[PDB]
Amino acid sequence: EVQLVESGGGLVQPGGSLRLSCSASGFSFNSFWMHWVRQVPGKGLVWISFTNNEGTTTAYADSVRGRFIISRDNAKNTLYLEMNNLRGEDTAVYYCARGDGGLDDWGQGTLVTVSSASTKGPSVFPLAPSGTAALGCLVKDYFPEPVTVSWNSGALTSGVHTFPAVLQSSGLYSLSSVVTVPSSSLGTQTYICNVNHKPSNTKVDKKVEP
Amino acid sequence: DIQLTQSPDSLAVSLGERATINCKSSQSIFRTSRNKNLLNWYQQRPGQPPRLLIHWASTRKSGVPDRFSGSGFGTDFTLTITSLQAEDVAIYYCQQYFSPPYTFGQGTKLEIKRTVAAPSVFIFPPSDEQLKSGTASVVCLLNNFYPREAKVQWKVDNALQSGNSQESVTEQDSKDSTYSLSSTLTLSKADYEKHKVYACEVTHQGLSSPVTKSFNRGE
Ligand SMILES: CC(=O)N[C@H]1[C@H](O[C@H](COP(=O)(O)O)[C@@H](O)[C@@H](O)CO)O[C@H](CO)[C@@H](O)[C@@H]1O
Ligand SMILES: [Ca+2]
Ligand SMILES: [Ca+2]
Repeated sequence: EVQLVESGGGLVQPGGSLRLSCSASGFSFNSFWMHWVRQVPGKGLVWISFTNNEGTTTAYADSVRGRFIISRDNAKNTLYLEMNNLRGEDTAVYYCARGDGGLDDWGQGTLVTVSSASTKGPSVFPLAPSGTAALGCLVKDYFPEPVTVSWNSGALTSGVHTFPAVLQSSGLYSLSSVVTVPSSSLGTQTYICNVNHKPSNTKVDKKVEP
Repeated sequence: DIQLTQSPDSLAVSLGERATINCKSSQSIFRTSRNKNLLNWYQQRPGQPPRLLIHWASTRKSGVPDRFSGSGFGTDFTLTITSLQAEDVAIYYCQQYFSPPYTFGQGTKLEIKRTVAAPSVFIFPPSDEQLKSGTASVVCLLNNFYPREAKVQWKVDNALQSGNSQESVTEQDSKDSTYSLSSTLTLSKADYEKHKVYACEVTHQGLSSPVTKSFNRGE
């Protein structure tokens, strides 16, 4: 297998509209109820809406009723959420889930950011290394979230800590990603952080060295 | 609308011990015709989508360890986790599937209590590339420590800094149950060049006395 893939999320002005999609595969889509659940970054799960098998029975949370519309296209294996008159309180990761005994399968979610702030790509700075040694990358001054960081194209995973982003005094986010390595490998092994800030189309591969 | 209240909001339980998490519904969620209590339990690990554990209050989903079990009736429900493992670090939610809106409880954040582990401390000067741009970010890393509580004090030429740093902490590691923390001191290129000694002093239960890591601006 079951795969649920949400799309359509992004930065939108307050009062604006967005349409989310959820692609389903590995099951008989038309045989199950489908739900939308949201989660404000670092807060709890909030149920938003559901539809029965044919889209003839629908319901919504009190804070979204009259603004959102759930729908499904059974022939195209797709679930939708039309969101209108968006506000700051609608900023969240939106998940689609297949209903069975409970909400059995969930997608990775799609972030919706309701703001009048501009998209801005980050600057990527090295955190130069000094037993084991630490090095990393500082991903500074971007908006909206999220940024992803991998090391050596996903080959270096051990000892990697990618910190949660922090909102700075400026209103821009910043994050660091660090890795601990043997001081022995500082000459023989190249260390590159692969940064992607998809919201601003910014892809940076930064080589970190002494 | 049915309200679900979980208790406690946060819980710290030792490895190999039993965790008890409560969920109370504002009204009954027993569907007589199906003879089922319509309560679900989810585990949401750090950075991941929720995972359904149990449905119909006591029916465990296939592939979920027998260490997880649901119990209760009508308005009082319980999630039990026996022989707590490091990978159990997550926020746990209850949800009613009785009548719309299919509401969730507020979540219970489960912390895995492990032995004390002191942080490994590292300091990073601002890069030359950043310094060209007019700002200096000085980073202090506290790696793989337990418990969460840690004091990070910045010192610029032995003068203690306050109000010019920000911290970020990782979620407990799914394998070793530790935390890592970064503290970033931000100064203008002008203020950064007016000083020599940049120090990060760390206080933690695992350290007999504070560990200070420093660098000289020029060196
Ligand atoms: C609450 C619930 O379990 N919903 C499930 C539904 O169950 C229907 C409706 O339940 P209830 O509101 O009457 O309590 C139930 O009548 C079942 O006995 C029929 O399967 O079946 C659908 C699949 O058709 C699933 O997608 C959906 O999660
Ligand atoms: Ca506790
Ligand atoms: Ca809810």
